[PDB]
Amino acid sequence: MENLNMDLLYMAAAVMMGLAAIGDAIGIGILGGKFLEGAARQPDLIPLLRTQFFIVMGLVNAIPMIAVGLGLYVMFAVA
Repeated sequence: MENLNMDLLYMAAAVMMGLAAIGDAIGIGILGGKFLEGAARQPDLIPLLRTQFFIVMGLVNAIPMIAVGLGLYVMFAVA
């Protein structure tokens, strides 16, 4: 089992990664929300905090998506 067991082990890894990654990717995600009130200090940063946020939104989902994304592609590549 060169492509039967490895998958398992990997899973533990990838899976693990997704967690951590999610964490960070979240740190920002939640930040975007914790920024609203923050930027609230300046009414000249309403369309900004939002703009920067939105991006952070996708990028945040790009951290894991790209993380597990690659991992998968690889797995399906050699398995």
